[PDB]
Amino acid sequence: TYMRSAEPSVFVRTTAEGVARVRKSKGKYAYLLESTMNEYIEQRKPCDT
Amino acid sequence: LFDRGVQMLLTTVGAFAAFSLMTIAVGTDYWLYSRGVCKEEVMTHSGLWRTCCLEGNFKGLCKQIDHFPEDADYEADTAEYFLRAVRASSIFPILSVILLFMGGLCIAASEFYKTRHNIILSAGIFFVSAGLSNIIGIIVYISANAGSYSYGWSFYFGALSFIIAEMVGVLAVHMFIDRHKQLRATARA
Repeated sequence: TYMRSAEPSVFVRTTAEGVARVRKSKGKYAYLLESTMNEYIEQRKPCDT
Repeated sequence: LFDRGVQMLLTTVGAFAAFSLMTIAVGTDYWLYSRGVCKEEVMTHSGLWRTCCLEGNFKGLCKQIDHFPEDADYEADTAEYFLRAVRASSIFPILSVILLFMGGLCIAASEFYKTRHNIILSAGIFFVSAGLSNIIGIIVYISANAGSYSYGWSFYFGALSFIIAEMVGVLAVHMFIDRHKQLRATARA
């Protein structure tokens, strides 16, 4: 129910903008993505997740 | 340390020098030398309100200090907000300026109505409080810095204005001891 009450909407239309909000939050936003994709970015650039 | 006229003159000239140095320090935008932007990262000289470029493509175009930056400032705790408020408003440098001016007025006005024996003690307390306010302001500014750099001359202008104020405050209260000491000497005889 929190994402229902999460104003502004935490949902992301595309998977690129989902990580984009993460790198612009500096630890203030968490992203729920596939585990296989998650292991990519944590080693991909900019190596901050 | 000897006589009274010179010691009066020394205290007054020290108070005026401290006031002038500290007023210059507050009003000068040369406090910090660090790499930054005046609109890519480049050498910048900062103060409390504006920070311009050095060795840049344009020279001398400062902006207002980003005390509360936009675009996801991330906020912070109440203590960090308090510290940012003190650094932005510069309440302690200005408070010290006011106390130094008040003490200078008190010592200047002491030549009128010599009988009132608490005006000099008031000036000494004002100068000592101004020195303490200088300490607090310097500390808060350096803490806000840490949140290759070197400090500008105006920061050292305000650093010596604390030393002068305490050395003036030390003398000013010392005058209160001796001039009250004369009261006992003339009462005994």
